Amino acid sequence: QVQLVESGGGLVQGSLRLSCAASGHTFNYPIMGWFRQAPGKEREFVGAISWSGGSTSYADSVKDRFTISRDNAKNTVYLEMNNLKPEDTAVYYCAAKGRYSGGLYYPTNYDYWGQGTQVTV
Amino acid sequence: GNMSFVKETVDKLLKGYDIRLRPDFGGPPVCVGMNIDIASIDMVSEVNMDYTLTMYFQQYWRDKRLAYSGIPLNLTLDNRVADQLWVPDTYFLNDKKSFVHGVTVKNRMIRLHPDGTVLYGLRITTTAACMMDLRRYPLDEQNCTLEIESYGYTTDDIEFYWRGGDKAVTGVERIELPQFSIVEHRLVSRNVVFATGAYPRLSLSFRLKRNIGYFILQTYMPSILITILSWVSFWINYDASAARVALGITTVLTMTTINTHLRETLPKIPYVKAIDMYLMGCFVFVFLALLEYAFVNYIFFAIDRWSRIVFPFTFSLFNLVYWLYYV
Amino acid sequence: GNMSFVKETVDKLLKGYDIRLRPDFGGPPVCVGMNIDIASIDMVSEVNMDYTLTMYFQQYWRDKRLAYSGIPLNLTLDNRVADQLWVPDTYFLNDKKSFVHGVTVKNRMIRLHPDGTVLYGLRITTTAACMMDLRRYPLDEQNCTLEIESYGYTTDDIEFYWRGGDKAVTGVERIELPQFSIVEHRLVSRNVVFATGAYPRLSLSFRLKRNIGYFILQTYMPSILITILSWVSFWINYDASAARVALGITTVLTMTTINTHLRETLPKIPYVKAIDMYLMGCFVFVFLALLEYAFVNYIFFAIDRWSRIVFPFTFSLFNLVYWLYYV
Amino acid sequence: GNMSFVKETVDKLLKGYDIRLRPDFGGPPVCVGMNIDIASIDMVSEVNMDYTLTMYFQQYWRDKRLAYSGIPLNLTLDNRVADQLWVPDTYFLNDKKSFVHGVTVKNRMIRLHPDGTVLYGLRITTTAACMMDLRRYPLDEQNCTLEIESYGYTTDDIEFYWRGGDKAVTGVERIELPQFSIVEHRLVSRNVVFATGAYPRLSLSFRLKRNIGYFILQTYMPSILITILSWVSFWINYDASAARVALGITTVLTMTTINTHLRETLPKIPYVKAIDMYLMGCFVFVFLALLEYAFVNYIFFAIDRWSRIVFPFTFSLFNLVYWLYYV
Amino acid sequence: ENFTRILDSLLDGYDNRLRPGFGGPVTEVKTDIYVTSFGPVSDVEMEYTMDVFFRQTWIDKRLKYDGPIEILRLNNMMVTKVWTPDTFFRNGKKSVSHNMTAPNKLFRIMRNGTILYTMRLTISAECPMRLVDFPMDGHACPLKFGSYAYPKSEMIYTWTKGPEKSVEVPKESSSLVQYDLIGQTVSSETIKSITGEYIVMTVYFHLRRKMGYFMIQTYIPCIMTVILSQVSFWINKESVPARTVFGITTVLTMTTLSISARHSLPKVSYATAMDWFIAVCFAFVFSALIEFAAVNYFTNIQMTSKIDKYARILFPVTFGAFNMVYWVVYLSK
Amino acid sequence: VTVILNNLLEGYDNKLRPDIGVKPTLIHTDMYVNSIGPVNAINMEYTIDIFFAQTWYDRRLKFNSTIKVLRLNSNMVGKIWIPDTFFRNSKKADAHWITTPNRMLRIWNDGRVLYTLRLTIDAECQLQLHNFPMDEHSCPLEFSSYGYPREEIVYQWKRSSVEVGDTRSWRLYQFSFVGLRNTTEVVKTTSGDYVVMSVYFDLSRRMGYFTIQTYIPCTLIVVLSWVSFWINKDAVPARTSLGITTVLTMTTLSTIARKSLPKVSYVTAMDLFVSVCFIFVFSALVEYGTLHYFVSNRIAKMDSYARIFFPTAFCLFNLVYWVSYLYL
Ligand SMILES: *[C@@H]1O[C@H](CO)[C@@H](O[C@@H]2O[C@H](CO)[C@@H](O[C@@H]3O[C@H](CO[C@H]4O[C@H](CO)[C@@H](O)[C@H](O)[C@@H]4O)[C@@H](O)[C@H](O[C@H]4O[C@H](CO)[C@@H](O)[C@H](O)[C@@H]4O)[C@@H]3O)[C@H](O)[C@H]2NC(C)=O)[C@H](O)[C@H]1NC(C)=O
Ligand SMILES: *[C@@H]1O[C@H](CO)[C@@H](O[C@@H]2O[C@H](CO)[C@@H](O[C@@H]3O[C@H](CO[C@H]4O[C@H](CO)[C@@H](O)[C@H](O)[C@@H]4O)[C@@H](O)[C@H](O[C@H]4O[C@H](CO)[C@@H](O)[C@H](O)[C@@H]4O)[C@@H]3O)[C@H](O)[C@H]2NC(C)=O)[C@H](O)[C@H]1NC(C)=O
Ligand SMILES: *[C@@H]1O[C@H](CO)[C@@H](O[C@@H]2O[C@H](CO)[C@@H](O[C@@H]3O[C@H](CO[C@H]4O[C@H](CO)[C@@H](O)[C@H](O)[C@@H]4O)[C@@H](O)[C@H](O[C@H]4O[C@H](CO)[C@@H](O)[C@H](O)[C@@H]4O)[C@@H]3O)[C@H](O)[C@H]2NC(C)=O)[C@H](O)[C@H]1NC(C)=O
Ligand SMILES: *[C@@H]1O[C@H](CO)[C@@H](O[C@@H]2O[C@H](CO)[C@@H](O[C@@H]3O[C@H](CO[C@H]4O[C@H](CO)[C@@H](O)[C@H](O)[C@@H]4O)[C@@H](O)[C@H](O[C@H]4O[C@H](CO)[C@@H](O)[C@H](O)[C@@H]4O)[C@@H]3O)[C@H](O)[C@H]2NC(C)=O)[C@H](O)[C@H]1NC(C)=O
Ligand SMILES: *[C@@H]1O[C@H](CO)[C@@H](O)[C@H](O)[C@H]1NC(C)=O
Ligand SMILES: *[C@@H]1O[C@H](CO)[C@@H](O)[C@H](O)[C@H]1NC(C)=O
Repeated sequence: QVQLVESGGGLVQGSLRLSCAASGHTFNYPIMGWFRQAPGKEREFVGAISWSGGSTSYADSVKDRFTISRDNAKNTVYLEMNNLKPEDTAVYYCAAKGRYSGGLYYPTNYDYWGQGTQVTV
Repeated sequence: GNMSFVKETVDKLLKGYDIRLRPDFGGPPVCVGMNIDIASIDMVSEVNMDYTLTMYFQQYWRDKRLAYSGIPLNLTLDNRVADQLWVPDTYFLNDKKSFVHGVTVKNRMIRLHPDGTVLYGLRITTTAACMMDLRRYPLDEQNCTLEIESYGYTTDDIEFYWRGGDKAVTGVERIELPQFSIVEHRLVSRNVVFATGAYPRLSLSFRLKRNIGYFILQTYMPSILITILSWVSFWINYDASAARVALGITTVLTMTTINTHLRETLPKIPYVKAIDMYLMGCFVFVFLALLEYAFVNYIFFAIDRWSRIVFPFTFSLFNLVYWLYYV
Repeated sequence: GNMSFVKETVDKLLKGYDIRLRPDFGGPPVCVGMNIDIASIDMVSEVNMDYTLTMYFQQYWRDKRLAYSGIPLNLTLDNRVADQLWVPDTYFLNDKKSFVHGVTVKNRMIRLHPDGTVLYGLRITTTAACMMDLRRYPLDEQNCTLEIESYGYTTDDIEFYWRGGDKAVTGVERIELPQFSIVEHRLVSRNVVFATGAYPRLSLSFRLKRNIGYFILQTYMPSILITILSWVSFWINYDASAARVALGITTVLTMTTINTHLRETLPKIPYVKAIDMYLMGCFVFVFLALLEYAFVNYIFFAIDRWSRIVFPFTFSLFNLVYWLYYV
Repeated sequence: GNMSFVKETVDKLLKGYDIRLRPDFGGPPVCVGMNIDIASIDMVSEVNMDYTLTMYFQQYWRDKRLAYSGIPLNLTLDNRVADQLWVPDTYFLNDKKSFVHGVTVKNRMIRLHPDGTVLYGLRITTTAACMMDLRRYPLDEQNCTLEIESYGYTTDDIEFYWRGGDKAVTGVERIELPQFSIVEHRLVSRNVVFATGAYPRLSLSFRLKRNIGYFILQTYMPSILITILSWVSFWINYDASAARVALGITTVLTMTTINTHLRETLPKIPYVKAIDMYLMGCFVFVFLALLEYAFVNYIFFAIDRWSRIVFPFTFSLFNLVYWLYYV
Repeated sequence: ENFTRILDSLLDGYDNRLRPGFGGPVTEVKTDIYVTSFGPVSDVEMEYTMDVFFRQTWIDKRLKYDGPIEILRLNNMMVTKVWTPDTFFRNGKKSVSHNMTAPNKLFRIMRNGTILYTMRLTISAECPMRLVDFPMDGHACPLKFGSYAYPKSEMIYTWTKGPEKSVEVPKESSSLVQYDLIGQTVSSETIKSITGEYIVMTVYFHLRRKMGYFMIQTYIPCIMTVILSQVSFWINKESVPARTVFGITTVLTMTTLSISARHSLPKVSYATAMDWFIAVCFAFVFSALIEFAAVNYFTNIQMTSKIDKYARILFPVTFGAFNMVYWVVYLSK
Repeated sequence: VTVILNNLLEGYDNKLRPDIGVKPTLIHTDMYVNSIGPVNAINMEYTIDIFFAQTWYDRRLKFNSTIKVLRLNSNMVGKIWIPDTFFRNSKKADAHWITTPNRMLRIWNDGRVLYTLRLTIDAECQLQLHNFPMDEHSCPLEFSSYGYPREEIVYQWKRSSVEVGDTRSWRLYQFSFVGLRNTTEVVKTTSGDYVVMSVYFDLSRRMGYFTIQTYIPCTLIVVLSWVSFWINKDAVPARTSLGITTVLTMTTLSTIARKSLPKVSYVTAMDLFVSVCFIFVFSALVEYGTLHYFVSNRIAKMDSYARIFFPTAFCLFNLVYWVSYLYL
């Protein structure tokens, strides 16, 4: 069981840092993916990172603009968003992925989800 | 009874049979039911982060091409007939090395039914990877899984389910691991999406709890006794420089021999284990005990009484924090 | 839907098909696109200078001989049909031992397309050589590569490319090496010229950084504490010949036990590692500390104060130069 | 010269040939002559009680079905023709793991003769069990055999003999075992009776003598020097309680480190080896030497002179009995 | 082609995919085992190796032939063309069928239709162990085999000879190093599964461990060290460096000896008899130095000792009493 | 093109070598050493990865066409005759099959056939470990036809017989590749006389690892034993404990010295140096034992002689030892 809470997302027009805190059996879910769901649209992949190691992967739309870092001791995943654009208005979600859950880009493969912060720019 | 009649029936079934085409090709996906009878879990390796499993793997599915009439019996055929039949492309995603026993023949079973139901059994020994969180080692609990998935057929072509629900896997109670105890096992069915499509997935997971009894006697007890043995120096008179100095280092030497041997049995994980903190903590206490006499010798050429009160107290505090943190 | 119609189509495709001849024989080279999905990197061995890799190896190419019409579907066939089709002679130049998983069947996939495009997937576990520069060990960074090349067909007959560009290789983030961290991976395409001609080459390389945390606790900390423990002899009074002499040798004995055990985990490289310099450096300091008392004893039957100032300073200087040189 | 003429001759020989039937089926047993050319004896393992042998195994027999006329030559055919010919079911009764080298092809030879004589050669690496009597270890002599027997054919159907008598086995002088020397080899022919009948048997045995030089330097010399070093305590004055007590235990500690390491290289045999008696004997002498000072200290708070005379004498007596018993 | 036609006639109209008497009487297979070598027992892996001549006998009326010769001793490749039982070993971890210079398979057909099919096998089977009495313990390693596919309603297994005489293990076949083969017991049972109910033939090999190696490796050196620890009592209390070094360096000896003894036993939660002996020996050595701590501390208050005299008696008696209890309990078990 | 392949295999007998009775078959062999693996001193083996290429003429495969070359799949190899080349000193050799059989078969119009297969070979190299670790070895690699004698198959090196790589990607981490020579010989056996090709690799062990591991620590322990000579003879516990612990130290170092060599019975240079160093520390404590007795009961100035004799003898031993192995 993994509980995910994300915070740090406010309303601006800019550099933002979204943090996702985790608790529970986080080892069984080593991959954390960030998702955003624009109104009237399906949930969209942003970036997936591993708890261990630190290797990163990002979507083409947010490449070289959004960076994600994590620390196992703090058990928190930090998503730093820079050079915000009006297309980035969506409910950002934090999700945990099993070790053998398959592809990163598909939200169905993720088991535990966060509440979802509303960010409007 | 009539072997010729049975022979004609079997030959008719295999006549025109195309192994390249799955049952109900182009139609609804074929549902494959799986049940596993565990024979043993031979090894659990922390260094390799894997476990070895021996099991009777059975698959249930219906093939209308193999339906036969007039014979009110379940035909148990030779295992070599499986090469002439379609079988699911089932594979274990997390396995590292697997084989099918072949003595005295391939441990394979094919049993047909009048309606076209096929029973396909295999005796498989598999080595499956299992990432282990050793932060709480050796007081850790591990979740080792066995991922079952179709390799080429997506959910549109094939579907997996546990035949019998939670009773699909038997023989868990027979598992006797010297170092671990099987706390629980779970059965999970889900769909995994890849770039090539969505594939059915069956997961069998075991929760393993390491037995602490071996490590308490082998590791903790020698370390505790040596640390207590270092406190004997406080009782010794201060003028016995040869005695107290020899006591301090030999206890330090004893800790080194214990410390070196213990860490050889584990992989090179960079994080601090429970055993790692204990060994280094004990090595500090004996190191400080020898330092305690150094200050004594220098000043005299009170501290002893303070150390006699503190060192047992600090080590007790270290143990109390340590055991509460991990238990 | 019509299995007989599909069966006739497949039989027609394989009728007259010559596996000995590549597609477009005598014409332009066939372009083969490759993508790799990494499953795990099981082991990285310094003694054997190799690593074990498990991956889903997929190849994309067009064979006009396999083009079919009237079926608007991608035909996923049994893996045994690959024996009746032409496949590229792809091999790994730097591998030492490789195999294809065969439980419950050969982990092989063949998927045809109406235009003649063939998708050929394999699940391969390979042990590939990786020469390692251990001069900066254990603070070293390694570049382990996987060389992909056609064995018999030159660039005139076949060509390789990464299908998807920099996205051709996925699953790197899933790799969890206890001793290493995947800093970066790169994809390289080039042509290699031999005596028999020029051959296409695809290279997948990983930059590995060794985790220093394990070695700091296991090796450096015991050595530092023993070296500090040797300085305790300076505080001890000069008349305690039994105490100070016993202190010097037992520290020397402690260093020997640490030194012997540590070097057993590495190959016999003739150059000086960072760990090699540290262990010998510490062994010299304890050796000089015992020599320091010898001169003291001989002269008395001042030097102590000089040593008390110098030995901590020199060891601090040794550490400062050491860490700056390697970090 | 005429390849077509040779091709017709070979095709005629294999036409109607039944591999299931031995030559002269239902008649006199076929005599099979065997000669062995030893390539090397790679390993001799005391822990596994087996040795690894590489050899060129050749069999000679006559098959009238393969007799050909008009070609005054010995036809050396491809090794794949052996699959179309009858060969004896020769197997090694005492082997544990054997294989035929297959690089670059199966190391197999078939050579026919006009009269029907067939020469069948194989390059075989075999691991054969060899029970070892380690009572006199490491001054022991071992008799390792290689049992050659027909599996299914009894003496009524097949017969074995050493082709060339005592010269049937060559290359023994080429064997270079670092730990052993080949004293002698013997060839034995006999018939072994089982429940299924009597079977022919050929036995090749080697008498191995272990080289004592390595163990004398590695084991005996350190033990002797430590035991002599324990006698130094007798010279030391009785008031040097710290010196003599430290001398006794450290010699005991030295013996323990030597004793533990040495016994790791051998299997868990319950009987007393020559090395086992020596290590324990030395450990008793150092144990008694420390006891000798205990009685001294107690009485004084004569024995020393008695011990100075006795301990070297008793140890010399122990060595004299030991070496005479085993040499 | 006097015998070639006979063999061709037998294989003509023959289906190897159907057991003899298919759909009728239960096929009976008579099996006997000849153990050529009983390989070493791996305590760490809880497995044992064994090389056997596994012989199977059954009657197949489809292969009846009329000929002058009673028994047709054929070649091994003939086996694949006919039906053979699918016997497998349930506890076999890794079994290898020898294949050197020929498939080591014997195949004979008699005129009555009786078929003799023997194959040389190397078997590694699971042997769960209770090491509570280690090293003074005995084990009964089993060997279970039966049909993988055909249930008891289609094929059954019976011992060719009597159950006692069917499995024969010559004394020369003993390749054991640290074990002694007391004997074997033979039994047959039935098991149930989702597939069906099958006949299981079980062979239990009773093994007794030889404690001679562990006696010299561990027990004797530990006893001497404990006795060597009691030597410090006789040394005068004035020699503080002598008696102190006596205590600590004996703890070093026990620490070194403890590592070697456990260097081969597999890790188990329970405590073995050898582990109890070392722990008590370690405690005795540890207590001996603790005793001198009291002697030195109280003689400083005073500043040929009464406390030593009591220790000179209690320690030999307690260690002597412990040994008698330790040996009597485990030898009786 | 398909017609050409069918005609070549039609009427072809792979059981007969080209020119079965006309003349011995001449085979040109070429070897490209991809890398030399680790040298296993314990098993006296060494791994080598090569691209073994063989060229011979088979006039049964002549075809008249404008292509002039036919690059064929590995499955074609089983159809035609292939020389039975085997490695005489190989223990475990394998041909890689991933992803496909790593075998090449090219046929020219004039009948010339090129057959190249990738091989990993664990050859046998009898290491004479005298003068270890300063020993130098020449590991051979011998191959020949298994069944065809010199009257039927004759091998011959090409003008580019053995080609090595960069010699820097090679898996040699203990030894150093210093030489390479190729030889042709005829070996007479029971079956007949066979042409045997041999390739010798000269390897020199690098002593850097052992100097730090054993030579330097053992030397320093002997120096520590000499420290007892300067300590006052009245300090009986100090001098006695120093000698006794140094002997214990050499015991620990002696075992680790031969943790890699096999159980050879001859005295290697590494073993000789350790044994001599063991004597020096052993004699140092015996010197004090003799000195202490006479003093407590010329000889009285034995410490002065020991302060000169022991350093001189060990330095004299090193002078003889290093020259006798590094030179001569
Ligand atoms: C070892 O570690 C592994 C991996 O972390 C654990 O595996 C997880 O196990 C849990 C159950 O304990 C699984 O949770 C279940 O997933 C089922 C699958 O759902 C997927 O597919 C459906 C469609 O079929 C989708 O709708 C859905 O979104 C998912 O994509 C669910 O069907 C289950 O739901 C049931 O229970 C929940 C409450 O838990 C109810 O709310 C539901 O109504 C329903 O009754 C359930 O959620 C999880 O998927 C597993 N993950 C993986 C990666 O395998 C092992 O449990 C663990 N073992 C041990 C011993 O620790
Ligand atoms: C581990 O170590 C290996 C080396 O052993 C590293 O691999 C090297 O990676 C670099 C890139 O980082 C490679 O450099 C590139 O080579 C390409 C190949 O060009 C060849 O072929 C073309 C024809 O197709 C010829 O024209 C050309 O002369 C070469 O023969 C080049 O095409 C690349 O050029 C591109 O980038 C340069 C700038 O770098 C531009 O100027 C060009 O216009 C162009 O855009 C490039 O030069 C190098 O070849 C690789 N070496 C090997 C041996 O493969 C791994 O990267 C390393 N691992 C890690 C993690 O660092
Ligand atoms: C390692 O250990 C093995 C096993 O002990 C030894 O093998 C034995 O070797 C001896 C010879 O050294 C063998 O003795 C000989 O046996 C021959 C076979 O006899 C059997 O078969 C004949 C029929 O062919 C029967 O009549 C007979 O009863 C046996 O059943 C005999 O033919 C030999 O006789 C010859 O020598 C004797 C004197 O020894 C003369 O009196 C005879 O006239 C004749 O010349 C001989 O008896 C013995 O059988 C072997 N045993 C086994 C089990 O193989 C190895 O020799 C040994 N190796 C080393 C190096 O130590
Ligand atoms: C123990 O030892 C025995 C005896 O050596 C082995 O049994 C033989 O094993 C080999 C394989 O190693 C078998 O050879 C294979 O036979 C298959 C079936 O044979 C039919 O087809 C051939 C060819 O047309 C006919 O000659 C024959 O009459 C049958 O009609 C073949 O299909 C196989 O072909 C494969 O390889 C070729 C060449 O690369 C390819 O072209 C094919 O596409 C295919 O991949 C192969 O020839 C042989 O039949 C076995 N004999 C018996 C009596 O069983 C055991 O395998 C061995 N066991 C172990 C564990 O090592
Ligand atoms: C047929 O004869 C054989 C001869 O050995 C015998 O073993 C077998 O039992 C006989 N068959 C029957 C059915 O009696
Ligand atoms: C060895 O190889 C060289 C390569 O140039 C060749 O010239 C020489 O003839 C070869 N030696 C023999 C004996 O074939």
